[PDB]
Parts: sequence; C-alpha cells; structure tokens
Amino acid sequence: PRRRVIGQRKILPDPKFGSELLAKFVNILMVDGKKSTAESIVYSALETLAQRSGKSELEAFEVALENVRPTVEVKSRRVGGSTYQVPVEVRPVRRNALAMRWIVEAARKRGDKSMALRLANELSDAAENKGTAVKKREDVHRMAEANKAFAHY
Amino acid sequence: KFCRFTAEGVQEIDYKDIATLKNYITESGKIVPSRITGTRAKYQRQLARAIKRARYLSLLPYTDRH
Amino acid sequence: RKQVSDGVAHIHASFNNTIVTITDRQGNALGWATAGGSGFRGSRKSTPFAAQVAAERCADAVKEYGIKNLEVMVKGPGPGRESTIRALNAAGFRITNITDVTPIPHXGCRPPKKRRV
Amino acid sequence: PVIKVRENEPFDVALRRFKRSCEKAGVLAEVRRREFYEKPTTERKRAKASAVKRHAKKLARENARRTRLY
RNA sequence: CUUGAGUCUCGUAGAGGGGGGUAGAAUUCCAGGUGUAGCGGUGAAAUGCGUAGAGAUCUGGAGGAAUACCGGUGGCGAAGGCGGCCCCCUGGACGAAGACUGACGCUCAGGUGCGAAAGCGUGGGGAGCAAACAGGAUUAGAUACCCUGGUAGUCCACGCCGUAAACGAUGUCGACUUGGAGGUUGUGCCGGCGUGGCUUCCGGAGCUAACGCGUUAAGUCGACCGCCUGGGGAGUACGGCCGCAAGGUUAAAACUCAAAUGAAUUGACGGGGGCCCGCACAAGCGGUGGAGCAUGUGGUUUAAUUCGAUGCAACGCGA
Ligand SMILES: [Mg+2]
Ligand SMILES: [Mg+2]
Ligand SMILES: [Mg+2]
Ligand SMILES: [Mg+2]
Ligand SMILES: [Mg+2]
Ligand SMILES: [Mg+2]
Ligand SMILES: [Mg+2]
Ligand SMILES: [Mg+2]
Ligand SMILES: [Mg+2]
Ligand SMILES: [Mg+2]
Ligand SMILES: [Mg+2]
Ligand SMILES: [Mg+2]
Ligand SMILES: [Mg+2]
Ligand SMILES: [Mg+2]
Ligand SMILES: [Mg+2]
Ligand SMILES: [Mg+2]
Ligand SMILES: [Mg+2]
Ligand SMILES: [Mg+2]
Ligand SMILES: [Mg+2]
Ligand SMILES: [Mg+2]
Repeated sequence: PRRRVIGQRKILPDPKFGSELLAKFVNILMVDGKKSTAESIVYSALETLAQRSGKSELEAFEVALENVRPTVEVKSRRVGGSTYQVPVEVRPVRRNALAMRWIVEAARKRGDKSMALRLANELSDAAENKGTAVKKREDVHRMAEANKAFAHY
Repeated sequence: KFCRFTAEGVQEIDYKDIATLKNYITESGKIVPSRITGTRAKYQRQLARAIKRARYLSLLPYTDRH
Repeated sequence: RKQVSDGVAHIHASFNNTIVTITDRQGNALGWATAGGSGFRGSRKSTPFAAQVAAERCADAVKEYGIKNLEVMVKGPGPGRESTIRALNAAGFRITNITDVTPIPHXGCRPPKKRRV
Repeated sequence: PVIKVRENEPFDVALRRFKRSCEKAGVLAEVRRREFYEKPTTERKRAKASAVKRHAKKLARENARRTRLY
C-alpha cells in the first residue's frame, strides 16, 4: 500500500513436528480452506519422503527448499515504454515463499495417482535437481543473469 | 580573490613573465575565470591577450595534451 | 607470440557503444573487443556493464603478449569510461597513467542540427 | 587532464582524482554542449536566462533571510 | 554675450570599420603500419559501412570553415551588427583643466546613404553542416517529426536585392521630478572621501484599462517629424516607380459581419510542475469471457410479446 503500516501476522506451529515452515507450506497447498485435508496430504507426503530418504521430514523438506530456493529474481520496470527486467534482491522469507509456491505448483501438475504422492516424489526430485521447480529456480536465476547489466537504475 | 595587478600597479601584463601567467592559466592550459581569481576586468583582458601571445610564441601550451 | 610488458589501452566510450583497443607504446594494436561483440545490442551494449565485460575480454585477448602495465586513454562521453577501467585494473593489469583524449574543437566545424525528438 | 598513478597509490583514489580532474576540466560538459548546433539567438537567450534567474535567486534569498518561517 | 552648439592640447577603454599575414585544437579526405569481426545508429530498428580488412589505434600529407578557455544582464557601433593572435589604413566615444568661435542650433516631408538571414548574376572555393532529393523506419496514411546519405546554399571577390517578432513591439532633440543595490571606464583628494560617461536590477510619487513604467519614464513640459481611425476583403487588385528575377514600394473598391481586440478575474483543462490519498498499480488468491442451465437485456416475431430503467451511475433493474 501507500502506507507501510503492515504489521506481521501470527501463524500456527505444526502439530506433528513443531514447524511453522510446514504450516506456511500447508497454507500454500490449501484450497477452499480445507486445512485438515491439506495438513494430512502433506504429512503423508513427508513421511513417504522420510522413508524414501531416511533423513527426516523437516530435513528432506529443507533439502528440497534449499536446492530450489532462488537468490535473485527480476522486477519489471518501464523506461521509455520499454519494459525492463531488473534483477532485484529477495529477503529470505520471499525466497522460501517462492520455493514453497513453485514446489506446490510443480507437484500439482504432475502425473501420479494422488496428490501426496506427487508432492512426495516432487520434493524428492527437487532435492535432486530433476523437477520443474528447481528448473524454475534455474529460469529465474538465468533471467536475472541475462539482464544483470541492468543492476542499477 | 584580491586582484593582484592593481595591488602592485602593473601597467601591462607582459606575456614574457610566464611564471606570472602560470598562475592564471589552468594546468590543462586554459585561462582561469576572472570570477575564480578576483582579477579586475581590464587586467583580465590584458591577461587573456598576453596568454594568447605567449601561446603563439609557444612558451605556454595551448592544451595539456598536445 | 612476442612480448611487450608495457601497453597503452585506448577506450572509445560513446553513448551507443564502447571499444577497448590495446596497443603498444608506439600505437601498434595488440588486440581489442567491444560491448556489442560480447552478447549485447542496443540497450545493454550502451551500459557500463557491457563496457566492463568488453574490457576484461580484451584483457584476455592480449594474454599472449605478457603485458603488465597500461596507460589509459579514455575517449568520449559514454558511461563506459570508468567501468572499463576497473575491468582492466581488476583483470590483473598494473595501471600507471590515465589520460582523457576527448577531441575538443577550439571554436571548429559546425555540429549537426539539434534533434526535435 | 592527465593523471599520474603515483608511487604506493591505491588505484581507487587515483581513479577519484581522475574523476575530479575530468569534472572540473569540463569534458562531458563540452561534449554534451557541442553534440548539436546552437542558433546564436538560442544561446544568447539561454545565457541571459541563466544570469537573470541567478540574480533573481540571489535577491530572493536576500529577502528571505529577514523573515521568520513559523 | 556665452551656458546651447562646435574647434585645439594631454590621456584612457573598447569584438567599431576596411586590407594583409599567421597560429593551435578539431572534423573530412588521401598514403601506409598494427590489428580483427564487427561498426554505426535508434524509443526499438532497419537503411548504410566492414573479411575486397571496417570501426579502433599510429605516422605522414591535402584542404576548407570557425576561432574552446578568457567570457561577464562585459564592451564597441546610427541601426543591421561586431569575438584566436599580429601588422597597416581609418571612424567615433568619454575624462581632466584650460585657450578659441560666437546661436554657427533642433527637427525633417520630398531626396540620398547604410541596412540580418534567405535569395539573384559573374568568377573562385567547398572541410563541416545542410533546403531540395533518395532510401530506412514510424503511422490507418506520414509528401513530416527520427535514422542513413545528400545538392544548391552556407565560404571569398564584385554587383544586385532592401525585406525580418529589422523589438525596448517604446521617433529624435532639450529641460525638470525622492531613493537603493550593482557592472564597466575616466578622473580629483587622502582602504576612505569627491566628480563624470555608459550600463543591469528593484522600487517611490506620478501615470496607466490593467499589466506595468518609473531620473536610461510609459512621470511633468516644449519643438518637429512618422503613423492610427471597427473586423474581414487586403497591404490584395489596378496603375506608377524600382528589380535580372524572386519580388519591394505606393495603394483602393465592390461586397460581408456585429463585433474582432487588449488587460486582468473565478473556474476548468494540460501528453506542465510539486506534494498526497484509494484493491488504482505492483504482490497475490479466486472469478468472468469457452460448455449445459437460471434470469435480465437488446433485437427479430407476433394480435399481443404491457409500460418503464437502458456509460460508469441500465442490464438477478421497478418486480
Ligand atoms: Mg546525429
Ligand atoms: Mg523621408
Ligand atoms: Mg547572404
Ligand atoms: Mg551565389
Ligand atoms: Mg537529415
Ligand atoms: Mg516592414
Ligand atoms: Mg535584431
Ligand atoms: Mg534585442
Ligand atoms: Mg515596429
Ligand atoms: Mg536626424
Ligand atoms: Mg521598476
Ligand atoms: Mg504588393
Ligand atoms: Mg512578401
Ligand atoms: Mg479495502
Ligand atoms: Mg495486480
Ligand atoms: Mg459463460
Ligand atoms: Mg411512459
Ligand atoms: Mg420491456
Ligand atoms: Mg423507452
Ligand atoms: Mg445484482
């Protein structure tokens, strides 16, 4: 807004492992406010991945976030009617927001039977740089690098 | 500031004393604005004339980078 | 092939482009590069960053001569003046002198007419 | 302007002395004024406007100092 | 008769004028060296130039035009105008204290001279720039604005032209009427005190429709000249004069209108500016537009498809 009087909102910690990261992630995965179904799909997926990995849920999911977390994105900007993609920095919280969002979407458009399975093997291949989401980290990174010569106004 | 040629009452600025003209030319070679030095108008005109004369006689460079 | 150990690098910084020509003391060129020749056209070719990349690429392009020191001729208005110098300095060249070589008519010839953009 | 990167000189401050010499020498000034032709009447107009606005600014801030803002 | 007007002597400042010479920076072109895929240009592009070696960088050469810095609401000139440096010929201005003439003055129809830029004639010159022109874009079109080129011209000598928002839109000469801050150039007395010439800004009285002007008057007077008499037609036609021409000058009528005009005021508008707000942008999340259906609307049909709402602010509206 024109004001910057936005305080921060409180968000619940997760029951299974006390992770607000999982609460944010489930709030992204959620549709129509069916929060119980979202948390259940997600705990299912993270235990499927905690077995197909063995690391942990918290940690397999952090390993999927880091390998997908991007560090620089572009920002549209109009100069002479021409529209400039200017690579700006990101605060850590926008990094993980983007990571979780891209991951949920690249899992939504997958082709397994259920959705918890899509998210499980998505976060797995995310951790191994074979998923659409690390691909979008790649696209955003090379998008910032190409127009990096505009790293100024 | 303090215009000098009136202080000592010089009649004519005499292109020959380059060391004098040395102070009213930039080290790139350019005459320095009379506003910046505080020289008086008549004397700044004598200054410009003598500097251009000593340039023609090649005792001062026209520029820093001949 | 040969070695000089001492160079003079000419920077042609225009508003549209930036050219970095490396010669020897007597003006014989060793190598060169340009912002447009480095993967940028139009907007980016006229940026300090493209100039910088062109300066480092021209550094690489004179690797085979073992030059260490460089005088610096900067020519023209463009923003590619300082970025190219820092590129040549960070590249591993020991800068020794820096001279601005922009032509200044002491009148001179009539410039083109103003653009009515 | 010529710049001597002196003994023991950090390159960045000699860069800045270069910047100062070019800025007070009038180099970008001259290139941007000389890029295009100027009608004599046009530049007489512009110099006169510069000087008149400068003297008007002088006397404006001269009448200002003798007033209280609040 | 000497104060108006003018002459003589010392000095001072200035891009005043005419003629010749000379210098540095820079552009373009030529000869060659190095060197290698670009350059150049634009809002973005293309035309154009470059592997037949461009651009870049260096050395040498030719040529033309203008004179960065000084530089300044600084100066000089009747005005138009005048700017590197040197020399020759030349006009004027102002200052200081005198000597001289003795109203010799002011203005000026007709006339005569000078008179930016463009233009014209003859003969040179031609770097850069650039009407015309050509191509490349832009656009609905684009005979433009932008880009790449480019000829007259711009330069010189002589002659012609005689017009400009040739403006201070303010005729010349003379006299008088509070101030303040500066610039520039003389000069008297000792940084201080006087007196002159030119000149920038603010402002009093006064004047003015107001805006403003205001000792450099648009204030208070006198002399003389030019000019105006509603807007359009029209500074046009015809005729005279002038011109090589382009055209200049002098200069109507019929006819038509009730206005056209100036200054200032309140709004509004601006692809003027400054500062702020709003699910207005950005960030997001979910919808509509596609399908089946409900309903309203329009329109067609009908005897009737009752009448009304019908940009936002009508269309699940009166209902
Ligand atoms: Mg141009
Ligand atoms: Mg007459
Ligand atoms: Mg002419
Ligand atoms: Mg001719
Ligand atoms: Mg053109
Ligand atoms: Mg007239
Ligand atoms: Mg005029
Ligand atoms: Mg005028
Ligand atoms: Mg008039
Ligand atoms: Mg007369
Ligand atoms: Mg006044
Ligand atoms: Mg006529
Ligand atoms: Mg006419
Ligand atoms: Mg709201
Ligand atoms: Mg949005
Ligand atoms: Mg539908
Ligand atoms: Mg009715
Ligand atoms: Mg109805
Ligand atoms: Mg109706
Ligand atoms: Mg409704």
